[PDB]
Amino acid sequence: LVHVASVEKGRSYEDFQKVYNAIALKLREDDEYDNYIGYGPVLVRLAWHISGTWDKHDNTGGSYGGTYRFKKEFNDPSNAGLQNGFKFLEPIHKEFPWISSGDLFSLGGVTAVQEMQGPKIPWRCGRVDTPEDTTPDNGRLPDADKDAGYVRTFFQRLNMNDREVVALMGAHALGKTHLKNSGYEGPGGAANNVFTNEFYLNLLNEDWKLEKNDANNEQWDSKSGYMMLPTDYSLIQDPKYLSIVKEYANDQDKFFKDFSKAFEKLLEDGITFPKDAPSPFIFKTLEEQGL
Ligand code: HEM
Repeated sequence: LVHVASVEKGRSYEDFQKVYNAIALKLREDDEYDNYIGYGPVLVRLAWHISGTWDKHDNTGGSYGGTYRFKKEFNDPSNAGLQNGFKFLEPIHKEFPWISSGDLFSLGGVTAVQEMQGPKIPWRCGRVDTPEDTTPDNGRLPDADKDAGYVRTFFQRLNMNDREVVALMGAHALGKTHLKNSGYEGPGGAANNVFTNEFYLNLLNEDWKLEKNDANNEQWDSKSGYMMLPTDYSLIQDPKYLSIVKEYANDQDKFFKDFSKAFEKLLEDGITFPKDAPSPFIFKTLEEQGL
């Protein structure tokens, strides 16, 4: 498979900035979702899940085809809870019916990060909706009950190295696990709808205790009311992952620079950009626009 990016016919930067502004105005407005966390964290989990299906060996999966719209992907056990993010984006797709699905699902993750005060993520348009039979089978997304070796090996399929896995994992400062979606319960920090390096500071400064939860799964819990998944706690058990955690715990700007680069790479894997294609767009936030 090759997947060539094709710009939506006749669309330029200003059209995409209007789709970004529509997502971001609706984030401001529907602030009550999930105990006033708001939809920003489930929107960056939807952009990572429609991208995380990619396989570097045969070029299948990834964000290009927008195949989450199909039942098989939508109903994947690992995607439980993402229907909430889908339902959010749906009025915005009726309002801009020209944007492809993979372009809308991935821009939602870009808008969410930047509106939650995170780094600017460059975004490229050009994903094309592909047919129902291009939809990846369930099972390509990661398990949480595992160790640092599993993590390294899993992310190699999407060819992410150590620095990219640890930067990418910092998004677990956001939102929370929900027992009915994943068998895990609780948040990773206090500021869970603002993008900061808090996940690394909690992982290095809290007194974590291993406990089973009401679903019979293990997680690392702290006195403060936070939790860490096994795969999260892995990052301090591995010597290589541990120096990087320390680095970001001490430098939020390095974390932001590295998260920006890795998350754009995750969103573009499996896609070929012709050099006639437009350069990546840097979208202004509502605040930068006075809106
Ligand atoms: C080995 C890797 C990963 C595993 C096992 C994993 C697993 C999970 C699990 C079990 C949840 C809770 C789902 C729920 O109950 O609603 C979760 C939530 C979340 N994940 Fe991950 N994750 C991984 C990687 C990532 C990456 C790379 C990103 C983003 C770049 C990410 C972003 C999020 C976000 C933002 C949430 C919170 C969503 C919400 O509040 O509803 N995760 N993850």
